[PDB]
Amino acid sequence: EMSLIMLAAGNSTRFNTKVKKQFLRLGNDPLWLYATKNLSSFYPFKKIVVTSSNITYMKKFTKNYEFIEGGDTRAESLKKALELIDSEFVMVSDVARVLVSKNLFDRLIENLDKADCITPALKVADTTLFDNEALQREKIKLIQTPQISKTKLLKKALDQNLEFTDDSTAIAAMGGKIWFVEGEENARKLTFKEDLKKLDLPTPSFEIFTGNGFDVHEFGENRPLLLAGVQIHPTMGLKAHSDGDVLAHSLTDAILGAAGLGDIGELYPDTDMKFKNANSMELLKQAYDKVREIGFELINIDICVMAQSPKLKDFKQAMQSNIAHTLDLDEFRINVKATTTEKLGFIGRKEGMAVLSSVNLKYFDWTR
Amino acid sequence: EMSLIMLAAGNSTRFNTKVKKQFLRLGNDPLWLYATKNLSSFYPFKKIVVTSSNITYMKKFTKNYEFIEGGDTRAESLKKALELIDSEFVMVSDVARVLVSKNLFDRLIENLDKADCITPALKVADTTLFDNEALQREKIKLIQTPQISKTKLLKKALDQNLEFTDDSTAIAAMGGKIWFVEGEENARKLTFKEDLKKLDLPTPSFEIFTGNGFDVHEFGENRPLLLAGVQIHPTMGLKAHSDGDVLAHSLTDAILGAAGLGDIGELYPDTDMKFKNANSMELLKQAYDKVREIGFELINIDICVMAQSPKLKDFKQAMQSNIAHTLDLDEFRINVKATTTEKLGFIGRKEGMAVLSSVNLKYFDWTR
Amino acid sequence: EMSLIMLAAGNSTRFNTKVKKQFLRLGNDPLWLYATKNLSSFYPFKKIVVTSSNITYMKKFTKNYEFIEGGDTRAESLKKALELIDSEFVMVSDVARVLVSKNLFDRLIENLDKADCITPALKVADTTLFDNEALQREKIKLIQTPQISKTKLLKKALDQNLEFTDDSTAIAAMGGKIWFVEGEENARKLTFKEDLKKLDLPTPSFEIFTGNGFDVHEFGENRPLLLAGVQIHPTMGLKAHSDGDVLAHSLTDAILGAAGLGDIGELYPDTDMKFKNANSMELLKQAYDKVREIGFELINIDICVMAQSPKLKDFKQAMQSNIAHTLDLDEFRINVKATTTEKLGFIGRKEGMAVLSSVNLKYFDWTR
Amino acid sequence: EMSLIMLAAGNSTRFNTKVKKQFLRLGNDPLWLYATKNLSSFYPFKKIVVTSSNITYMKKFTKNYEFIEGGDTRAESLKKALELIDSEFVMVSDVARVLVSKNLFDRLIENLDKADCITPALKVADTTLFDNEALQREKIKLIQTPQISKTKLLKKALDQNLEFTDDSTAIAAMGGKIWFVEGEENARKLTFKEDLKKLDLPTPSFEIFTGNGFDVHEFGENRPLLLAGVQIHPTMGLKAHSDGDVLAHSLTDAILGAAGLGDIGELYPDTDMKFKNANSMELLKQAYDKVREIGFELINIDICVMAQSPKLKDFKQAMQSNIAHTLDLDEFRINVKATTTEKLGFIGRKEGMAVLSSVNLKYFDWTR
Ligand SMILES: Nc1ccn([C@@H]2O[C@H](COP(=O)(O)O)[C@@H](O)[C@H]2O)c(=O)n1
Ligand SMILES: Nc1ccn([C@@H]2O[C@H](COP(=O)(O)O)[C@@H](O)[C@H]2O)c(=O)n1
Ligand SMILES: Nc1ccn([C@@H]2O[C@H](COP(=O)(O)O)[C@@H](O)[C@H]2O)c(=O)n1
Ligand SMILES: Nc1ccn([C@@H]2O[C@H](COP(=O)(O)O)[C@@H](O)[C@H]2O)c(=O)n1
Ligand SMILES: Nc1ccn([C@@H]2O[C@H](COP(=O)(O)O)[C@@H](O)[C@H]2O)c(=O)n1
Ligand SMILES: Nc1ccn([C@@H]2O[C@H](COP(=O)(O)O)[C@@H](O)[C@H]2O)c(=O)n1
Ligand SMILES: Nc1ccn([C@@H]2O[C@H](COP(=O)(O)O)[C@@H](O)[C@H]2O)c(=O)n1
Ligand SMILES: Nc1ccn([C@@H]2O[C@H](COP(=O)(O)O)[C@@H](O)[C@H]2O)c(=O)n1
Ligand SMILES: CC(C)=CCC/C(C)=C/COP(=O)(O)OP(=O)(O)O
Ligand SMILES: [Zn+2]
Ligand SMILES: [Zn+2]
Ligand SMILES: [Zn+2]
Ligand SMILES: [Zn+2]
Repeated sequence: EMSLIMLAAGNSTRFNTKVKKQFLRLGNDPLWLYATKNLSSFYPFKKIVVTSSNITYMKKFTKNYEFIEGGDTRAESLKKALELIDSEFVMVSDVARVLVSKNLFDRLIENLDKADCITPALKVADTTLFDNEALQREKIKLIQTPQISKTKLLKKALDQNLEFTDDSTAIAAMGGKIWFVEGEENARKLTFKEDLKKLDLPTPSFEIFTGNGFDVHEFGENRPLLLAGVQIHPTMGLKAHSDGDVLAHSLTDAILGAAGLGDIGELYPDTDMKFKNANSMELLKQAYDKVREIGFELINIDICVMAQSPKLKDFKQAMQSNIAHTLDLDEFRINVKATTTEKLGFIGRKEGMAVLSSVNLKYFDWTR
Repeated sequence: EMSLIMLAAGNSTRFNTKVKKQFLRLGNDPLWLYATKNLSSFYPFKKIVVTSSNITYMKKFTKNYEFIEGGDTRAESLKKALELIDSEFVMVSDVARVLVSKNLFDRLIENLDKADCITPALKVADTTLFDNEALQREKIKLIQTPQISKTKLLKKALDQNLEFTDDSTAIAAMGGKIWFVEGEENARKLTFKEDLKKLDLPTPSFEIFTGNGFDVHEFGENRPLLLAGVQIHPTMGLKAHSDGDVLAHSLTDAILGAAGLGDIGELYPDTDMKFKNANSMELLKQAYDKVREIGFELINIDICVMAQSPKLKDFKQAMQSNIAHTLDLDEFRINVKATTTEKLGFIGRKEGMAVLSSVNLKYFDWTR
Repeated sequence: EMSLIMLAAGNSTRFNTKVKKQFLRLGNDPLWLYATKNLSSFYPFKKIVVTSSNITYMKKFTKNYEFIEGGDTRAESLKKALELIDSEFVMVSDVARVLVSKNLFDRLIENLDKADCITPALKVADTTLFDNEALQREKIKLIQTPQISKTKLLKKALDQNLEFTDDSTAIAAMGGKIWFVEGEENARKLTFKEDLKKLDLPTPSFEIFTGNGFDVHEFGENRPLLLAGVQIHPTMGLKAHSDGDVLAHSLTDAILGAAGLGDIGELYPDTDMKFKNANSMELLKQAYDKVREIGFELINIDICVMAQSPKLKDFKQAMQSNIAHTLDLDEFRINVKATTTEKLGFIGRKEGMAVLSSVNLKYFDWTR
Repeated sequence: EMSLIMLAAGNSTRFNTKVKKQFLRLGNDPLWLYATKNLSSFYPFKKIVVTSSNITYMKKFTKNYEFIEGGDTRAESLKKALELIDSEFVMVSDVARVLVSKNLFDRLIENLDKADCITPALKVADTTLFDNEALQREKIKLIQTPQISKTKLLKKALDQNLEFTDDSTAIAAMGGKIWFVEGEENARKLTFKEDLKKLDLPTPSFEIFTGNGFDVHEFGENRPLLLAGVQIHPTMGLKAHSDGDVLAHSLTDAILGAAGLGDIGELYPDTDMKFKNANSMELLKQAYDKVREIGFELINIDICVMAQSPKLKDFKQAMQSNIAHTLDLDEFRINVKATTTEKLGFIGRKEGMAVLSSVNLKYFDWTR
């Protein structure tokens, strides 16, 4: 009997960009789940645990695994996770190590009894420099994952010290015995931008996601009217909680809703007002930065500004242009339309204005 | 002179799932039309007739063929269809037999005069058991399609008896003579889930379909407020015709509209009220079940609830969660936003509430 | 030192259809930019100039190149463009010549000094007929592109005469010396429909574009009510500026907005009224004709007609059918829903009606 | 009723190298037969005639076609060939035009009655120069093949004049009417080295051919002993008919025998002695030049020199080296062994010496 831990928590700008690597799309599945799915196919684990910096989101993708909140470091994470494990044995692995082959798994498990922790390793044939200083290459081992370990010893191995980079050194530094099985190129750890092209990773699925956004604001506030952060009119201002950009909030909602990241108020509520100031376009940027973190990319934006006045004709290239700049996309993907309601309803009576945004999101093309 | 009948009517849960197999997408075309297109390329038929359990829908896909309503059985269907045929000869084929090669067609037609009905057949080299009891394998024939038959004889062959599974046995059981041309693996009949991977079928096109949905309901009804079938508030009910779920009807429309299946009222009208009760979420399920039958699958849902009150914040994970369950999709594909209209208009005055749904549908990935 | 001119202006129905060929999608990039990108990768040009019949649109795709308005002919265009060039040398090329290989470029530039203009050429081994009359095939040269020319001489070569088809004959007809480097099949000029399948062109990207459309019209005009150009009711007309088709204008906006071509008023404004008459469905056709010109194609239309009356039930197949005909798409891609607002708001009070359109556009599949 | 002529005669160093292009291997078949096979699949021709500069060789490849000896020119060839044709119609084609598609054939034959000769043609979109001088490109036609012609008129069309490059101009120059069907890129004429990579030609089959060679010469001739044209010994000469190189003749036979080109005496007989002089290595070169002409290339040579004396040890790198140079191959492909017969038999008694050559030939890799 043996359980599995997938360590998928933390986050750092090594690989990273604006997009977390556990959230890269390989097929329909995000990396973290792709990896967990792959390992989980190999063996009936008594329990599967996944460490996370994003439990609530992660959870919306499956019901199969127990999720435990990550720690400050890999070991910290792993300790926390082990406390949920009662099987005699445990197999721990990095999600970043996506394409671990069944072959290698069989090699690990066929040596289950020889020592206290079992590990893939590879030799090094190149001149190795530790700090611009030569090292005897034959004595080097590159250590991979998964690693199978006796639960009881691993829990104890991490009672005090939490600086260990892998299970093997942890078990080792407590007197335990280590068994080195030959590793493989498929077990590489996705750490740098450059690594992506070095792995036979499935390119992301072609699904496109839609989002809508609707927002209303009351007229009659003596300040400038800002839409997509372009100044439309010096006094015909909107009675808002921020700088009053109905366009920008409408669009924000649409971008969020497409990513299943709620709506604008779940992020930037009217109750707390460090948002009193609020440059809405910046709030929009930040909204998109969240969508980008979970592996999404805007295809296009279509906006429809419902307002009886003022005539937004002259300002429409300026609005499209500013969105493009803020959200960092080519100008052609942005389109701002406008319409009166022919004097009908609150919009037509001039009580306020509304904006209707429409968006499509694709999964980030990580093939550069 | 020779006409063509494509038998594409009926329906049964042999292959089936929630999706009719004539509606599977192979390229841009649904199976039934893909198959009819393929056969129709091979020969200038005087008339092409397609039997259907879905004329009105089927018709929206071409203007080339005459459609006749199907019968209770294959023969029943075929009789009905022959009554539209005046050419001396007729070629009948199952749509389910998609990839019939030009080669085999040439073999059929090059033997047009030798007998009364001409048919593909294959021998069997395996031990064959009729009812767990061995049968002399050499005496067996697996009969395929198309089959060319002399119209006059086929019409007569089906005057009384309608139990016949293919044209050959029908012509045969009336004294007529049958000619067996060698069949092929491409002429296989798509009957079971498992068959799909046994055929070199073109994978479905990557087109995504959009849908919008808008619905309004009046406030002031002393009962609970249900949205996506989650109870929001015990008394602030909506004045509806059913349980009053504006969300669920708005979403229903969007799912229907994306599939070109009309709107909610074309299915579930306010006139007839066996819908007086009406659990709207179940009506939604049923709506989706129609969309699924014609080869579609939801990518994502984005909903925007326009309501001045109550504050739906606390209930948004519960709404998303319930939709996911009802429509049987992963939770991450559902997003429910909400907005007041800042006291403006009927929504803002609290007269009623509106919901705006946005959806994308992809063609069903039948590669499992 | 050497600058680059990409000639991408003009337009004619040689290749053409309803779609301009510089706007065909090869990867994410339109042809003109794909081609300019390819050449621009080969050498650090001091200045890159692109000639255009569409500057404003073209500009929304990059910030890298200087765009100058095209002339009536290729030479006219080229003269205009040279006036922006101060480098000693210039390389001119047709955008239509998309896949020009690095190899051939190296051949051009490695012969930079031998003469006044350097050009790819190919021999002809077939019987050649000039006007059904045989010509000595060995004496023929098919002239390609790019061509490198000494700026000063090319400017002068086009001072008077502007009938020249390529740089070489222009330089030649002024006494200058021409150097013929062997051309290639990749440097072919995309001129006819048939040429597409003769080039290894990257198929278009799979991105889908969304568009929304909203339009309102006031009731109480004694004439017929036209929606999608189907007559709904003989007297319950809308107070419009044209024939009053709210559906058709709503849809027009959506189709435009998806293509980033603004909104309906940017095309067909209420100020000028040669649109007084206005058959809106024809205006819609024309709108789509613009979207088609820039490489887009409708996947589907979903429309939601907000109107308290009249009951549009009986007319919904007729509306879908008429749109299909006007926009020239299969009937199944069109869906018209309708909803009252349960007597609430201006719509529900019967003051006017609104329509909400939703659309998805894909890039034109030029593989036929 | 219609017959086919494949013109495969003549030869020139346009494409050519050391290898005739009708003899290039595409699959197992040489080009000429590959092409004839392709056209012959398309239609039951009453008679198939192939013109040849190599009847006797050509004949060893099939029994299906009538072969007639070629003329000095293409027309000369074609006249000669027509005299074997009695069908009303004839289709003539260049073998060099290998991959003519069924599609295009159907286009030719579906216009069989409209005029006197029917021909594929393509337009030209490039600037065309006739003798460095511009020509109105729209008036140009590139003429392809096949061409269908009325036999009677074609025979007459070539009664006097034989300078015509294709059937169309010949029929035309006699008043007959010409019909131009659109041609294709697959109908290109393989004329230049460079053309090969422009056609989707099947790469040659992987068959290897073996050859053996045995030759004996009597000792006791007061001159130098030459083997592979290296001087072995100043006086121990062989009593030959030429310079006496037993090695070189043995190897010649082996190279010929592998190519089914007979033996050395069929080329260079002892009766005629302009071979009295005879530098055998040059005769060997020439032998290989024949093998090269019919599409073959040496993989390796293994030679075994049976001689009781002299000891050839010191001269074996020099022999291998000289063969390599003569036959123009890398040195590693040549190996010369030697053996006495331990004083037994004529060899061992020193009456003469024998040489046994072994060779493998592959088909020329025309992919450069
Ligand atoms: N605090 C941390 C740090 C890393 N990890 C995971 O451990 C694996 C290996 O860690 P590093 O990539 O940081 O070396 C990664 O897949 C990462 O997601 C974790 O679960 N908790
Ligand atoms: N009925 C409503 C209206 C608004 N809200 C929330 O309040 C936020 C701010 O709403 P307004 O912009 O309409 O003031 C929204 O983003 C939404 O999260 C809600 O939860 N229920
Ligand atoms: N009542 C029926 C039953 C079957 N059929 C068609 O006949 C073909 C063969 O029938 P079975 O698959 O039911 O044997 C199928 O393509 C099916 O669509 C029909 O047109 N009408
Ligand atoms: N103007 C209208 C309004 C509604 N309807 C139909 O009536 C149905 C119910 O509409 P309400 O939900 O607006 O009462 C809709 O689904 C639509 O089919 C219509 O056909 N014409
Ligand atoms: N007036 C014109 C005509 C053609 N051109 C460009 O010159 C190139 C070659 O011209 P033609 O295709 O018209 O021969 C094309 O890529 C076309 O876009 C231009 O830039 N201005
Ligand atoms: N506030 C507004 C309202 C309308 N417009 C423009 O006026 C045009 C006609 O608007 P109506 O249909 O609302 O009269 C729209 O297409 C839009 O270009 C605008 O520029 N600013
Ligand atoms: N004397 C000749 C010259 C050419 N030909 C054939 O005619 C075809 C076209 O001729 P050219 O390639 O010489 O133009 C070639 O396939 C060539 O083999 C012939 O059969 N007799
Ligand atoms: N004429 C000869 C005969 C033999 N030899 C060499 O002497 C070796 C032994 O030859 P026997 O086996 O014929 O005695 C051969 O392998 C060959 O290298 C030679 O170099 N010249
Ligand atoms: C698709 C969408 C969101 C359409 C909005 C159009 C609409 C129903 C306006 C209501 O009018 P109103 O509330 O301003 O009328 P009044 O305030 O006079 O009652
Ligand atoms: Zn707001
Ligand atoms: Zn409702
Ligand atoms: Zn309008
Ligand atoms: Zn000899």
